[PDB]
Amino acid sequence: MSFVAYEELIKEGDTAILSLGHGAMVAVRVQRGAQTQTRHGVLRHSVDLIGRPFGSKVTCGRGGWVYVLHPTPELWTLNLPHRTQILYSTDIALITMMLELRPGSVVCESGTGSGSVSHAIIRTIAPTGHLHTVEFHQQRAEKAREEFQEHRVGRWVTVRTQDVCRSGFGVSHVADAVFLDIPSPWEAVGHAWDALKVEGGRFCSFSPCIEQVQRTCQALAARGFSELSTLEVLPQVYNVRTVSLPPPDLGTGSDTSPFRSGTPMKEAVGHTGYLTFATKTPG
Amino acid sequence: MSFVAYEELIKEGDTAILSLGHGAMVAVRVQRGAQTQTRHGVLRHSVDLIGRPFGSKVTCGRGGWVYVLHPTPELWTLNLPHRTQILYSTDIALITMMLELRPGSVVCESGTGSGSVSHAIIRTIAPTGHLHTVEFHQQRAEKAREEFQEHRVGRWVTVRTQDVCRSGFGVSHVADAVFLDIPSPWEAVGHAWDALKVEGGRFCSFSPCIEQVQRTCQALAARGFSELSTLEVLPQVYNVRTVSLPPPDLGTGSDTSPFRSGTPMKEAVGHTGYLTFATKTPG
Amino acid sequence: HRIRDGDFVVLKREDVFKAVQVQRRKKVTFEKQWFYLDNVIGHSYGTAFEVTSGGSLQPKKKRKEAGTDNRNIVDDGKSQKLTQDDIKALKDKGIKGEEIVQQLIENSTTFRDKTEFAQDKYIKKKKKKYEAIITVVKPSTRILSIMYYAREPGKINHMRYDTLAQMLTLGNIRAGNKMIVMETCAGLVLGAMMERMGGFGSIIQLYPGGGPVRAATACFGFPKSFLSGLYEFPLNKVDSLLHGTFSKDYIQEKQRRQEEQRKRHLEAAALLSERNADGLIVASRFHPTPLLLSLLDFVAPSRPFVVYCQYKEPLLECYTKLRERGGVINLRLSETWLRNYQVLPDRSHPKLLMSGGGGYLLSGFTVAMDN
Amino acid sequence: HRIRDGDFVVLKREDVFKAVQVQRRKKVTFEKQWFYLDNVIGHSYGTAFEVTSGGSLQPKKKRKEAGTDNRNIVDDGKSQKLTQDDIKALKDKGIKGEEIVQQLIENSTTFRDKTEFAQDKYIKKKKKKYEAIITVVKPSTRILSIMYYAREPGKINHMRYDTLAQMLTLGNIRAGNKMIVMETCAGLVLGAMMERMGGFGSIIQLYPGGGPVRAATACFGFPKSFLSGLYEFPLNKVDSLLHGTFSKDYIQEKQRRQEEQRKRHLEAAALLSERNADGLIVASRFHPTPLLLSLLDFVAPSRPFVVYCQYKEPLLECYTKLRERGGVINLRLSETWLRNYQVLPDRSHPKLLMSGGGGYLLSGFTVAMDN
RNA sequence: GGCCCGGAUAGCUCAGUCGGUAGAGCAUCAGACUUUUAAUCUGAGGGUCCAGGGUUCAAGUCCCUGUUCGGGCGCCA
RNA sequence: GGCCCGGAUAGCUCAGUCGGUAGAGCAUCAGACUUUUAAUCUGAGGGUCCAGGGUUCAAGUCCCUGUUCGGGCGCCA
Ligand SMILES: Nc1ncnc2c1ncn2[C@@H]1O[C@H](CSCC[C@H](N)C(=O)O)[C@@H](O)[C@H]1O
Ligand SMILES: Nc1ncnc2c1ncn2[C@@H]1O[C@H](CSCC[C@H](N)C(=O)O)[C@@H](O)[C@H]1O
Ligand code: NA
Ligand code: NA
Repeated sequence: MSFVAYEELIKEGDTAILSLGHGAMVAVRVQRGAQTQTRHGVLRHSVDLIGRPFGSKVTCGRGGWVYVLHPTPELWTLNLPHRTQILYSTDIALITMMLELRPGSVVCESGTGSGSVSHAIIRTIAPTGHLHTVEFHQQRAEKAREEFQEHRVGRWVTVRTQDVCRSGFGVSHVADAVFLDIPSPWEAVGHAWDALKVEGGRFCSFSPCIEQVQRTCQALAARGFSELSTLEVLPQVYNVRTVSLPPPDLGTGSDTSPFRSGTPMKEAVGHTGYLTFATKTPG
Repeated sequence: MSFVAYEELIKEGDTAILSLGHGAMVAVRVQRGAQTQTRHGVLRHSVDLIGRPFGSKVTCGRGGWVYVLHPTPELWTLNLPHRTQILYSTDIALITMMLELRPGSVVCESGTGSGSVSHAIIRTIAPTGHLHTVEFHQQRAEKAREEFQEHRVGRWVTVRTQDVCRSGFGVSHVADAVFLDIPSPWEAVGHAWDALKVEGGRFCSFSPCIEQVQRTCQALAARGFSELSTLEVLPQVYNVRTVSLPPPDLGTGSDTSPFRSGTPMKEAVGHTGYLTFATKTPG
Repeated sequence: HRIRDGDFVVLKREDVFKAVQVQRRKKVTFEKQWFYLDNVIGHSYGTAFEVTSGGSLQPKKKRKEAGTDNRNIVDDGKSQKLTQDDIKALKDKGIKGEEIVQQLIENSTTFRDKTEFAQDKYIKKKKKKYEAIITVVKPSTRILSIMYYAREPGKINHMRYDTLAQMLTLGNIRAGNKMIVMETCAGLVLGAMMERMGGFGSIIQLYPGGGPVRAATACFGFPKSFLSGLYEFPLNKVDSLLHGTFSKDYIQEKQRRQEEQRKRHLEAAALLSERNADGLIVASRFHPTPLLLSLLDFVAPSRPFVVYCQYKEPLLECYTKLRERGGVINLRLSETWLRNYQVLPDRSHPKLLMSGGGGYLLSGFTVAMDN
Repeated sequence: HRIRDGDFVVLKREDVFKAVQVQRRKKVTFEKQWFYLDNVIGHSYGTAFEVTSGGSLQPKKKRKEAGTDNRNIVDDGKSQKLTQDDIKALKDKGIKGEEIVQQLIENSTTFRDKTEFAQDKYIKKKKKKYEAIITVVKPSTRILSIMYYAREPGKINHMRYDTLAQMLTLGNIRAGNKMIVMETCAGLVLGAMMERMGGFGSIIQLYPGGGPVRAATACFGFPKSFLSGLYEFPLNKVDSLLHGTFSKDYIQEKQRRQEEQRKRHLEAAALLSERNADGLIVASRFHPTPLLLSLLDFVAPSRPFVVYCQYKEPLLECYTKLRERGGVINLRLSETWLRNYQVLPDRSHPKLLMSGGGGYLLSGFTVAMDN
């Protein structure tokens, strides 16, 4: 930690990410006297973690070992406790650039959900920016506040428990960017406009279904939004393997040599959602 | 020719396909006394084409040369005169298999358009099948009849000039398969059902817009169609090139060797249309 | 036409397929169940079924307040007011299933507070588990190619069904052709070619080992008439051919097959020697490059050939090698991506984009050689 | 905030972008036209414009019978009742353009018989050609990355904008970091990193040849404050560093730059020697494998690195080599496919699927070495 | 005493600290072969992920419990 | 006489009979260098496809005409 600044050494209260081999991993809250069990053995925090530098090989128990990684939003996204379906880093990367997020940006978000996007945004807009996020589910809202304090990023984020479609984001004409991940985003387009600065800003909505996109685009146009774009981004991941196809027996007694290939981990890439962007300008 | 049977030698009336280098090609109607100009010179049919076998290298004029290929629906699709946008062989391949087309199949189609799909179907259902196609544009309908006679496949196809959405396909309870390529296919779903055998058959509709698909699926369900599936197939074509990335100069005085790569011809693959399939069964 | 005993058949539940041959008093499993197929006869293909007591019964072909938000929906874990033990009782009691659903709904405190869509989704999830409906359909390349890619993709070198379709089209497979095929895809490609040739023409199958695999081919339920034009020839004697240097009670039955097989192989070698084939189709676990360079010699000019490979790199070499050899034109290295869609009112979107594991194709046309 | 002279800026018409710096009385071209930018000032970014006499004028931000079928629509070629000569007159006369459209419509016999959608489409086609509207927007990574991929993709090794976005995220680019970058993408990657670092931290740019390219970087319009943390160091002296073996009136100005550059290079080499960098970003026309194997040594443990390559094969080798060297974890070879959509009432569908020419990424985290 | 962690698809049984779970073995069957209540080699057939519930947007890389196999900690949660 | 075929994007000018048109050259500019009204080497900046019309589904791998560059046929269409 922190999530917003690299530190050399592991300390109490830190969220650490353990790599367990393959690509499997688990997140851990470091506390004195605490123990964590893994397939490679046990980790006693007070002696095996605390005081030690990130990126180190940590021997666990019966000679087993693990690597400990410094937390990042990307790693957090892959290890956080789901209270909702979340966005993954591929969609988040595109959202972040297309919303023109940077240090100092003021951002409004709903719904907070499980905080995957929230942490990414905070990482990007720190140290001078602020995130005003909204979640109308009391428990999810509070669980998010807890995590933000645990991760020491409360300064850069305010969670408001309310319905974004009736009561808005809780701020007006302060935001450079608005991000929506809710079932009925067309009912929030007006508040997004109100939340964005008068001088203008950027808008993005995430929707799984094309009918949600259609309604969103209709509402954006009617309210005065411009530069409407709807995109979908699809990740493909490859395994690096050496393969050798056996030569055929034609009866004969070079052109059949082994090769490196990049094969997809999965035969199919799924659909998360459509991303609809737009711009607010005066006039 | 024919389109339905391979023949060794080129003869008058044949549609021949000339390969002009690269992937460029042109179709030609072979007639005595006729001449065809290409970038590699001139072809005098009576002596350079007629009597000669397909697959041969044909010297043209100033030492230039060309290859002459036997006609197929796939080659025809790439060289036919557009009177409409047409379907290409990738969509046609999927349509053909998913409609379960085979020799002896009876097929209904609208709209005929430029006959790209028509020729593919005829090739597939010959010698015992028949195609009942429909086109409500008089000129396109007649131009299609002309081509079918020129290509000597009239036996296997009947073109009816009428509105498929009011008057149907011109047959009832005879078809194993129905294919639609029109702007308002949901208005033809009833006639498709009527056209298909009572014992059942297969249905496919091609639509560029998702709203057309939605209406089509709604109509299919209401009429009693089953096994509804909506698919999109996207072709990617690769150029085979050898590339070599120059080593960086780090100041030092193997791991930088040239390689074969398959790179896409285009940086983007376009959208033709959605293909919606369904099945008709009694009950 | 209609279902009958001895018929090869395909069973379908949701999107899951399994092929079987119908036999009186025979036990087969399908997605965690046991069937007796006897009862499914005289019924038309497309008919539906349900299990009961080990036997299948013909069922019909066919068969409101809600909330707006989940803002107050909590995961207590105490929403379903019946137990994991109570639940078995209903099945152990062998009740329909639709009622088990209705019961689960009625005993869900949250159901009424859920959105209409969330409700529809809750039901669909339950029906899928308790309302097991089996459809019986007719074998076809469509169904069998989709079945294999889902059930045994390794047996067919991960050739996706859209890729198979392209091969049939690019190779202009049709009635009357003399086709050459070299397949280790369980006979699926062979069968697909046979469907599209409809008994007209001839197919010469080159096989490795002691014989050609035709497990999938058998699922098609082809007439005997389609066999007359079907030939086979060992792949290990190909080089000889292109050089012309090619030659208590069952022991007799073994002598019969061995000589009747010898015969059929001599015919096949004659047909190949004519070097006038109308196309070449290759889809195997072997490296394609040498197969092509050899097998094309059997193909006539102005004819299409298509080579499948699960991997791209091998087809890059084959492309270059064909370019040295000459005798080909319009070489095309291709791949197809396939996307399927969920189309429902207010709930429309793509599901899966199949790519990279559907395979690659190298296609072109033969031409005359320079001399 | 608002537009001003000297400001770096981006012009947009439809989806086409071009970057330029504003100057009083300066001529620039854009999609077949000539501008004088003087008139575009005091206006807010997002403002629109039209050409007139070589000068741009501020325009507003904003500004029915039909047929069912084309069954009786014929392509006579005689539908538009005005000539290819008449048409120039309207322009040679310098009329608005909207009227040229209205005129073309009025003189189209078929327009009224066309579908509403066909009509909307006819108009859009005409407006696009006669109603040239130019928007002036603020530079950003979004806009500049999209511009470059469309206008000069070769300059950035065909790195698509979604791919650039992934690199920024996978590399956890943020304020405070000490970042190392090696780029031959005209300074676009450098600039994107600089936008996300907001002047906090440091960037060390390794360059080939006689200096680093920063043409794109300049389009961003960064404050001088962002330069204090920006360092550069020649790539040809890297090996020396990892071994410690590293050392009439303008002739003076040349001596000043050469020594002030020597200085800045010594600082940079010091920072690198600390081997405590927070990340590594590589995107070049050079083979990546040796770059990585060398440059990682400057990176601290538990830090992300991302390598771009227009081609996959080179990243396969680099993957294997990193696996021999060790010192890395969670290696990931990735690619992103991008699809854009047309969203209109009753006319919704995908347009283009960008794939294969957007590039590939190899990413992972550093770890401590075994000893 | 308990707690923590990881598994469960083919008739049976397994599967890697590289982001190694549609990959196999056993057995069975076929071909070839010789040594024949049969051996050997080669090949083939066989796959949709244990059960139940809850829950996320109208996309699960989500959660709980049960059964069972395994790893670890220690009488502490 | 005409007919047929192929081209036109950067300030200018080009681009392959493998299904070779976001690939270059000239020029310009910068760096280095020496030979300095400047040369040389290296590198960099510069791209959305000639104009007009018609037309396909609500997706152009569509068509016609004009300008201009080029190839070919022969007084025939
Ligand atoms: N009208 C509304 N106002 C505030 N929150 C809402 C809302 N409608 C839905 N939500 C909330 O929006 C969330 C969508 S899940 C979003 C997950 C988030 N993008 C992530 O990456 O973590 C849910 O938690 C839901 O409670
Ligand atoms: N209601 C209708 N009845 C008959 N034809 C119709 C029709 N509506 C549209 N069409 C025709 O359908 C055609 C669609 S273009 C179809 C092209 C065809 N699939 C091919 O590959 O060649 C048009 O020619 C149009 O005239
Ligand atoms: Na098992
Ligand atoms: Na030019």
